[PDB]
Amino acid sequence: GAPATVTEQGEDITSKKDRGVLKIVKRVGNGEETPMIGDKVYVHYKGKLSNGKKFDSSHDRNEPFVFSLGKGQVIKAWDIGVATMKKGEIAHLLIKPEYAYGSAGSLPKIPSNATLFFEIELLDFKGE
Ligand SMILES: COc1cc2cc(OC)c1OCCn1cc(nn1)CCCOC(=O)[C@@H]1CCCCN1C(=O)[C@H]2C1CCCCC1
Repeated sequence: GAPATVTEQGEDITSKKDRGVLKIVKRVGNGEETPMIGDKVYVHYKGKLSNGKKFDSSHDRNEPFVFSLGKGQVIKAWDIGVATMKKGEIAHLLIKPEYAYGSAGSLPKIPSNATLFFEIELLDFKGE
């Protein structure tokens, strides 16, 4: 499935090159600009435990998910991964627990040492 393909073909986008955040561009976006720390970002996404076992979607609320990049308002993997994306891009991320919820997890929703998968569409980003 999509997670296993990311394992297979995904680029390591971590500074430490620890495969903690793996990325595949599924649909190439447009323009050269990728967002800066502080930018307001708008995405659609689907997320799940690599298991399959909890599934979450912005499309379940039929409205974009909005956050400020690089303030830890989202897990580390999003701050890293969304920063790499161009407007219109769809990316798959596969994320080791160190870049998500860690040994602690976020119980009961997310267990200890969970790997996460996301499909993210970067809709827009604007200056703060
Ligand atoms: C850990 O608590 C949640 C995680 C996720 C979804 C949750 O509810 C929809 C959720 O409940 C609390 C409410 N909340 C928080 C956030 N969004 N909603 C953004 C910040 C924390 O989330 C994140 O940083 C990441 C990236 C941005 C989208 C949400 N997300 C998640 O981790 C989802 C996970 C994804 C894996 C399957 C379960 C939900």
